[PDB]
Amino acid sequence: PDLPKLVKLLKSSNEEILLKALRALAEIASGGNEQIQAVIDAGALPALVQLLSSPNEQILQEALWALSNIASGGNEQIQAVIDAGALPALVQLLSSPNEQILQEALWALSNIASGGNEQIQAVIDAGALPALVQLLSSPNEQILQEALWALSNIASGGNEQIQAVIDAGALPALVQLLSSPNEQILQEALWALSNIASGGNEQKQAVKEAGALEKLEQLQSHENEKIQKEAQEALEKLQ
Repeated sequence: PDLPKLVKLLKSSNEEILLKALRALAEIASGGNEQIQAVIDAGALPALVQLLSSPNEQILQEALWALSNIASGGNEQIQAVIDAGALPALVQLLSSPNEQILQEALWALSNIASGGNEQIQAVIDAGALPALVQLLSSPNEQILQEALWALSNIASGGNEQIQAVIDAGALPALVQLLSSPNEQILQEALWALSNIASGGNEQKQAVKEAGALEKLEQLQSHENEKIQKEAQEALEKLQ
């Protein structure tokens, strides 16, 4: 196969040869879950990461594309990326001026964040809990959206898991963002809270402290039918 032979370029200096072998891994990365595993062993996980710290936008834009695909693999596959050193790197991209870089960089993070329990706990320990919370209060809606993926994903498991998001300070963050004239956010925010308020007596009470108690009550009389149902079902859970 041309898996390793293609990776060698990533290390090479020749730009023409590097770039040419910077998109390939991508097209192949998104060739199916089973294919995602082939890329890992191939030795592209680290190679791509190294590109994260590159000036050339064309290079980064690609590095994130290929990395994102692999990040959208299976539970085990995703772990491979976490055990490569792309965690303390991809996150750094979040704090970038370029819109494209931050855009793709976020996608890769969201894809990974959407892992299993053990996988999620790994992200929390890394220290990306608060770092994401701050993003919630950003002007660029594009970044704000993806920012919800991670948070939500993190609170998509056992009660304890959901706690990691509460301790960070998502309770209030969601309560504020909830008050937005945007429909994309009005739903996203809810998707998170609703998930956090789906635990036990300890998890529920934690939500009451937030403030959604109102945002959920007001939604009861919303235009959208689906949103009206989710709000009602979510409210009853609190009571």
